[PDB]
Amino acid sequence: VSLGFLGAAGSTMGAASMTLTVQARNLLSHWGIKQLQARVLAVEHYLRDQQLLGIWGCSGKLICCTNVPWNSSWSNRNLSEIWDNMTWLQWDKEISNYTQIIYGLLEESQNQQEKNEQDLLALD
Amino acid sequence: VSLGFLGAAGSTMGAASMTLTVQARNLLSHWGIKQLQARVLAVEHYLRDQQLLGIWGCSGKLICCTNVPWNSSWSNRNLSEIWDNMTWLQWDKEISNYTQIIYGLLEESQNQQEKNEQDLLALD
Amino acid sequence: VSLGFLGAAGSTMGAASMTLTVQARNLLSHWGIKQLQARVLAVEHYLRDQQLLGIWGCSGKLICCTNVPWNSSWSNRNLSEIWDNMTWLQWDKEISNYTQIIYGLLEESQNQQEKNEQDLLALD
Amino acid sequence: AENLWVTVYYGVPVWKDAETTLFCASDHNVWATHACVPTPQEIHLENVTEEFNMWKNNMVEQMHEDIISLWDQSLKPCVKLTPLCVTLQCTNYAPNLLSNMRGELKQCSFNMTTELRDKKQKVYSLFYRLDVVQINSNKEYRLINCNTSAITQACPKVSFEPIPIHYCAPAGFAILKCKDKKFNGTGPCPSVSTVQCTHGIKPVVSTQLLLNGSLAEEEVIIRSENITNNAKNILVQLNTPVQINCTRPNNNTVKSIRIGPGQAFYYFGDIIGDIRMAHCNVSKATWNETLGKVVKQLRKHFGNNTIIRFAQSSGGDLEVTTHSFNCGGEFFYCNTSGLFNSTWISNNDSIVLPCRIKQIINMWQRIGQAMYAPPIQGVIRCVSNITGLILTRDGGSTNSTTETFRPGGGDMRDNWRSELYKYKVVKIEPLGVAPTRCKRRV
Amino acid sequence: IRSENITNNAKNILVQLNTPVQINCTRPNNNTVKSIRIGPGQAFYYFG
Amino acid sequence: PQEIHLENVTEEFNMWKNNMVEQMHEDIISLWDQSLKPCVKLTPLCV
Ligand SMILES: *[C@@H]1O[C@H](CO)[C@@H](O[C@@H]2O[C@H](CO)[C@@H](O[C@@H]3O[C@H](CO[C@H]4O[C@H](CO)[C@@H](O)[C@H](O[C@H]5O[C@H](CO)[C@@H](O)[C@H](O)[C@@H]5O)[C@@H]4O)[C@@H](O)[C@H](O[C@H]4O[C@H](CO)[C@@H](O)[C@H](O)[C@@H]4O[C@H]4O[C@H](CO)[C@@H](O)[C@H](O)[C@@H]4O)[C@@H]3O)[C@H](O)[C@H]2NC(C)=O)[C@H](O)[C@H]1NC(C)=O
Ligand SMILES: *[C@@H]1O[C@H](CO)[C@@H](O[C@@H]2O[C@H](CO)[C@@H](O[C@@H]3O[C@H](CO)[C@@H](O)[C@H](O)[C@@H]3O)[C@H](O)[C@H]2NC(C)=O)[C@H](O)[C@H]1NC(C)=O
Ligand SMILES: *[C@@H]1O[C@H](CO)[C@@H](O[C@@H]2O[C@H](CO)[C@@H](O[C@@H]3O[C@H](CO)[C@@H](O)[C@H](O)[C@@H]3O)[C@H](O)[C@H]2NC(C)=O)[C@H](O)[C@H]1NC(C)=O
Ligand SMILES: *[C@@H]1O[C@H](CO)[C@@H](O[C@@H]2O[C@H](CO)[C@@H](O)[C@H](O)[C@H]2NC(C)=O)[C@H](O)[C@H]1NC(C)=O
Ligand SMILES: *[C@@H]1O[C@H](CO)[C@@H](O[C@@H]2O[C@H](CO)[C@@H](O)[C@H](O)[C@H]2NC(C)=O)[C@H](O)[C@H]1NC(C)=O
Ligand SMILES: *[C@@H]1O[C@H](CO)[C@@H](O[C@@H]2O[C@H](CO)[C@@H](O)[C@H](O)[C@H]2NC(C)=O)[C@H](O)[C@H]1NC(C)=O
Ligand SMILES: *[C@@H]1O[C@H](CO)[C@@H](O[C@@H]2O[C@H](CO)[C@@H](O)[C@H](O)[C@H]2NC(C)=O)[C@H](O)[C@H]1NC(C)=O
Ligand SMILES: *[C@@H]1O[C@H](CO)[C@@H](O[C@@H]2O[C@H](CO)[C@@H](O)[C@H](O)[C@H]2NC(C)=O)[C@H](O)[C@H]1NC(C)=O
Ligand SMILES: *[C@@H]1O[C@H](CO)[C@@H](O)[C@H](O)[C@H]1NC(C)=O
Ligand SMILES: *[C@@H]1O[C@H](CO)[C@@H](O)[C@H](O)[C@H]1NC(C)=O
Ligand SMILES: *[C@@H]1O[C@H](CO)[C@@H](O)[C@H](O)[C@H]1NC(C)=O
Ligand SMILES: *[C@@H]1O[C@H](CO)[C@@H](O)[C@H](O)[C@H]1NC(C)=O
Ligand SMILES: *[C@@H]1O[C@H](CO)[C@@H](O)[C@H](O)[C@H]1NC(C)=O
Ligand SMILES: *[C@@H]1O[C@H](CO)[C@@H](O)[C@H](O)[C@H]1NC(C)=O
Ligand SMILES: *[C@@H]1O[C@H](CO)[C@@H](O)[C@H](O)[C@H]1NC(C)=O
Ligand SMILES: *[C@@H]1O[C@H](CO)[C@@H](O)[C@H](O)[C@H]1NC(C)=O
Ligand SMILES: *[C@@H]1O[C@H](CO)[C@@H](O)[C@H](O)[C@H]1NC(C)=O
Ligand SMILES: *[C@@H]1O[C@H](CO)[C@@H](O)[C@H](O)[C@H]1NC(C)=O
Ligand SMILES: *[C@@H]1O[C@H](CO)[C@@H](O)[C@H](O)[C@H]1NC(C)=O
Ligand SMILES: *[C@@H]1O[C@H](CO)[C@@H](O)[C@H](O)[C@H]1NC(C)=O
Ligand SMILES: *[C@@H]1O[C@H](CO)[C@@H](O)[C@H](O)[C@H]1NC(C)=O
Ligand SMILES: *[C@@H]1O[C@H](CO)[C@@H](O)[C@H](O)[C@H]1NC(C)=O
Ligand SMILES: *[C@@H]1O[C@H](CO)[C@@H](O)[C@H](O)[C@H]1NC(C)=O
Ligand SMILES: *[C@@H]1O[C@H](CO)[C@@H](O)[C@H](O)[C@H]1NC(C)=O
Ligand SMILES: *[C@@H]1O[C@H](CO)[C@@H](O)[C@H](O)[C@H]1NC(C)=O
Ligand SMILES: *[C@@H]1O[C@H](CO)[C@@H](O)[C@H](O)[C@H]1NC(C)=O
Repeated sequence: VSLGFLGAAGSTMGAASMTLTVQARNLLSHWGIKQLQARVLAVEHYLRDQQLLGIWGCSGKLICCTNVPWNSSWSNRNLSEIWDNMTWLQWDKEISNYTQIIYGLLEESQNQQEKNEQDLLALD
Repeated sequence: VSLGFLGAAGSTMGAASMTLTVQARNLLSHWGIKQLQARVLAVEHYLRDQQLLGIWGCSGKLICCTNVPWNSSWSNRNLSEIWDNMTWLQWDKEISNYTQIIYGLLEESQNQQEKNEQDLLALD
Repeated sequence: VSLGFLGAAGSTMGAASMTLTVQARNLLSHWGIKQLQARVLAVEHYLRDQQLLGIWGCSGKLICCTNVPWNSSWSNRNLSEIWDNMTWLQWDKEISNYTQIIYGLLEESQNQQEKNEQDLLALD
Repeated sequence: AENLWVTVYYGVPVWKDAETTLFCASDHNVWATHACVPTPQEIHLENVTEEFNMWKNNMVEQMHEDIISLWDQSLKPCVKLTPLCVTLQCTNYAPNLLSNMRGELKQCSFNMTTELRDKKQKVYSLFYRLDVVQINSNKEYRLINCNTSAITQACPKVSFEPIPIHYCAPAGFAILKCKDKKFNGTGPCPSVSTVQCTHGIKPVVSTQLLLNGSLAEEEVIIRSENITNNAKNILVQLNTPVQINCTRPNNNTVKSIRIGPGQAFYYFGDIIGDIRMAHCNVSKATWNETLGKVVKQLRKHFGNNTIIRFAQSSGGDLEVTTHSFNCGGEFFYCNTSGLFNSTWISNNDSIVLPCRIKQIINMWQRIGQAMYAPPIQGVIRCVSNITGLILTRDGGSTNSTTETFRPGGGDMRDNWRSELYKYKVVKIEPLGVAPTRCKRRV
Repeated sequence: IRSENITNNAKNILVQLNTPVQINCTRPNNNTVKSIRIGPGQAFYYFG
Repeated sequence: PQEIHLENVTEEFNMWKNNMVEQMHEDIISLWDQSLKPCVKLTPLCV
């Protein structure tokens, strides 16, 4: 059964990954300025992360996969002690300093390395 | 030849399905408030149905296909007596009560059932 | 190294094609009307070309490929004298009269010819 | 492989000419910087040519509208000074004086309502000559601009110094910047660069000279469109600034009165000290050397030997025929007839300038309104830089060797064409079409 | 003829013609006008 | 209504530094004097 909006906020990442869409579907749901300064402000907040997820080669899906190594110098945990016990709120802290690094080299490298290939393959 | 905007509005569904794009291309084409209360109101009406069509796994295409059974208890017609004689305006009536049911179980089930699979397949 | 915004504006098309994403990432970055008449005006300028690129069957990618013949009556150059010497600014001139023709028959033909096929293939 | 097909490309560096709006960037109150967004990061370009064209920019048309709206709304909540247009009984102040300043400084007396509408009030005050007019023992004067316009008083706490601002472009646009040393008005520029938004722009208001402005490179530059045609203006720009000092040496007191419920009115008091006349100095030798430099640059369009002569202004209202600016809150009108004297053939002290002061002002020529300006207690001093002059020529017959120059201008738009010349708005279009040998799958 | 319900006399009746019949209307006096200044900068016209 | 209950999650609340009180404090006084704009101005009474 659907818990509702932000229902799995205290549950395990592996359990929260089962239900993702309910968090997405509620995202776009003189005094007239205040009813337009807020209505416009919802839009590009949606559009920024939509465009950022588009440039990572996997705009359509939700569970995207890419080939970039993790390099455990950033954080050093095992597979079990991530996906069984802690939640996403604890996960946000240890990642919060590597974000611009991760957002960079995922973006600038991989889709530029990809589009060389089908340009050469469909040539032949 | 292109009939124009809403040209096939009285024709057969099978004939109207031949031309779909012309209906899509015209979709985004003190007194300044009225020229912005309307200009903003076009946007999320586009963005809502864009996001709804995105979450159904087939954002890119137009003629999407999914594996959900029809369950003829909703309506009981022939493959021939749908795609040969009536138009979409008659089709809107008998479907208008099942819409929230169809929008639900298409969405909540299938793409959640899909993303389990490539998570397990690309594991191995 | 990244040259920056509009860095390859004088370089070869073959060299400018190496770096495309930096031009894309900077695209969405009483007196309150002027801070909203401009903020809204950025949006549909993004949304128009996003929707136009969506209807050409290749919304996700950047280096799209289609099967439409070039028909050298439009312009008559070889492969080498396009991709080695001139820049895009010189390229804009000789194409500027065929644009509505190219935007038409790419759009109206091909994705309509495509969607007939998987409708018939997945039938069987 | 020979049968080429078509591909598209997203995010391609190409642009077009188009013109949209701008907005602030800036870091008690002034006219401008009440509430808009706080603020370099330029990017170099190379071997890209571009045809700039000033005098046809649309950035100058937008800001010229955005000043006068910004000027007007910062005057609305102040006091409406309607009940002052009464009959004035008035005589000359400081009689039997043998100096220059005689016909100014009239002392008047009028009535004015107090907070109680049944009581009235008598007051003594002073006014300059250029704002009172007799109507047909003392005589009977009235104000200069009452039969046409309802006059208002500025709020006395807000001020009028210039604050540097930046004009900044929204997303989906860019600003080009020519980085050439010598550059006339219209032509290509081989060294461009993209800047998100520009350097500081001081919105000084002035006629017949240019104050507080940016310099140029090592040689002075003349600029116009078609110098053959005598109808347009001529922009010149200097490299070494010349200084002027201006003052207004007499001492002043101010007083207060209450015309109605809550409202307040200020007026001019009296003179403690010595009746003097406000003036402006300039260093004599470096001004002569500056004129001798600018005539050498001017001779490149008129052969070697033609007689060059400077002359005074022609006519028009006080706005143009004299030099006018604001030093620190009170408004000046200086004669500057002593700076466009003797001609030129191929083979420690200073200059004084008389300068009068006016209170009631209609800048921007708009009918129906006019503003007041309250006096300032204490003496006033200003230093500045003169960077650039406004010249125009005259006609003449075919056989002529004397080609004259008179300092004109007056049209306020050229005060910003001297500063916003090296910029051009532009629009990015990220979708392009080009062929290759690719062919998609089935 | 167009209305909402002819049996009910509460509503209105809209009729529409095909051939327009003309109408002329005029007023033949001459009427000089004058002017006066009411306050500072304002103006008032009246009948002469 | 239509509330949604949560579980297991903690949060460090902090009143006296809330930003919701700053906004509504302005939204009273702007809505207060706006209702006196069309009413009668009582200037000629100070007699
Ligand atoms: C081209 O550019 C040049 C750049 O220099 C411009 O030249 C300057 O223009 C400004 C315009 O604002 C002139 O400023 C004015 O200067 C007056 C003189 O002040 C000086 O002397 C006093 C003597 O005691 C000093 O105290 C001052 O020092 C102050 O600043 C230093 C900074 O180092 C501090 O350390 C000090 O503690 C002081 O804070 C100056 O050296 C000055 O009086 C005047 O300010 C008055 O007016 C403003 C607005 O009303 C008030 O905010 C301010 O408090 C003063 O208030 C007067 O009026 C109020 C009204 O209520 C009264 O109540 C007060 O009693 C008082 O009478 C102003 O700041 C500057 O002199 C000038 N020159 C130089 C060399 O900087 C050109 O103008 C420009 N050309 C243009 C625009 O055309
Ligand atoms: C400034 O205005 C001047 C004055 O008219 C313009 O220069 C003129 O440009 C025209 C170009 O059509 C010249 O006409 C040509 O004249 C020759 C004979 O000299 C004739 O054989 C050609 O067929 C053509 O008609 C004209 O001579 C020239 N005037 C002068 C005095 O040289 C010009 O348009 C403006 N801009 C500048 C000079 O940058
Ligand atoms: C305009 O107003 C008249 C008011 O009379 C409306 O006509 C009425 O419509 C009703 C339908 O509900 C008729 O009732 C029926 O009458 C028959 C015969 O009496 C009876 O057998 C049925 O069981 C039913 O009761 C009513 O008779 C009829 N009135 C008349 C005079 O014909 C009409 O509908 C209104 N039109 C519009 C456009 O509003
Ligand atoms: C425009 O500028 C580019 C980049 O600054 C120049 O690129 C050079 O291209 C030649 C090939 O013709 C190379 O041998 C050089 O190494 C490049 N210079 C670099 C990479 O710094 C180009 O020369 C310029 N265009 C013209 C026409 O000269
Ligand atoms: C103030 O208004 C009064 C009202 O008329 C003007 O002078 C009066 O003149 C009559 C007749 O000459 C005298 O009896 C009054 O004593 C005067 N009263 C005052 C207050 O002067 C007078 O012109 C106005 N005063 C000024 C300075 O304009
Ligand atoms: C407003 O008042 C001024 C000053 O009284 C008028 O200007 C003068 O008008 C007379 C009319 O005979 C001329 O003789 C003067 O030469 C004018 N003074 C100048 C030009 O400095 C002005 O005409 C009035 N405006 C109106 C009544 O509309
Ligand atoms: C500025 O100074 C000049 C220099 O005196 C003034 O010019 C005089 O104008 C009168 C007008 O009738 C002539 O009769 C004089 O001969 C002129 N003086 C000289 C020395 O020739 C001028 O009036 C002053 N004011 C303005 C506004 O230009
Ligand atoms: C809330 O916390 C509790 C305990 O901290 C979690 O415990 C679960 O309790 C249910 C009911 O007995 C068991 O079926 C689960 O196996 C327990 N999980 C664990 C990890 O012990 C619970 O997961 C948390 N979330 C919710 C929504 O109750
Ligand atoms: C990976 O981590 C190591 C650990 O020191 C670090 O030196 C390196 O820069 C990181 N990145 C890559 C791409 O190796
Ligand atoms: C968990 O991670 C630790 C390293 O921190 C590792 O030694 C251990 O083998 C992992 N797996 C467990 C406890 O099952
Ligand atoms: C993240 O960076 C901040 C910056 O000082 C530092 O204080 C914090 O400890 C860092 N946290 C982690 C988990 O690296
Ligand atoms: C078909 O609809 C009926 C009636 O609503 C429902 O009982 C049944 O579960 C449905 N079956 C399928 C396969 O959807
Ligand atoms: C169509 O459906 C009817 C029942 O609705 C069925 O009898 C018929 O065989 C089907 N095919 C035809 C005749 O259209
Ligand atoms: C749809 O539901 C409404 C609700 O009362 C009902 O009146 C109507 O008959 C229904 N139509 C169909 C086709 O089921
Ligand atoms: C291709 O170019 C030829 C050259 O004349 C022209 O006739 C033709 O219309 C063009 N288009 C097609 C689809 O052949
Ligand atoms: C370039 O194009 C010309 C036709 O304009 C052709 O003759 C030549 O073979 C092409 N290739 C070269 C010069 O390598
Ligand atoms: C494009 O069309 C315009 C329209 O007159 C024409 O002037 C221009 O020469 C054409 N350019 C090309 C490259 O076909
Ligand atoms: C500007 O300079 C260029 C280069 O010398 C010249 O071709 C052009 O005619 C000049 N224009 C003017 C108005 O001086
Ligand atoms: C001006 O007048 C004031 C009034 O008290 C006096 O204090 C001051 O000394 C006078 N002179 C100057 C130069 O300010
Ligand atoms: C003008 O005033 C400045 C103020 O510093 C002074 O240095 C200079 O000597 C004065 N005179 C001239 C002619 O510049
Ligand atoms: C101005 O400067 C020149 C220097 O070229 C000098 O010869 C002349 O005597 C100076 N004075 C005048 C009034 O020209
Ligand atoms: C004017 O004289 C200078 C002297 O240096 C000379 O170089 C130049 O060519 C002359 N110009 C004209 C237009 O005669
Ligand atoms: C120029 O200077 C001379 C010096 O005697 C003076 O007589 C003459 O009036 C001046 N002319 C102008 C227009 O300033
Ligand atoms: C005038 O220019 C000089 C040259 O740098 C500068 O030192 C001085 O501050 C300027 N005066 C101003 C900006 O008021
Ligand atoms: C309008 O005309 C139609 C067709 O004759 C008729 O059925 C209907 O009752 C009419 N309605 C009215 C209000 O006259
Ligand atoms: C009305 O009065 C004007 C005033 O000069 C006169 O010219 C005109 O002839 C009169 N009659 C008409 C019909 O306008």
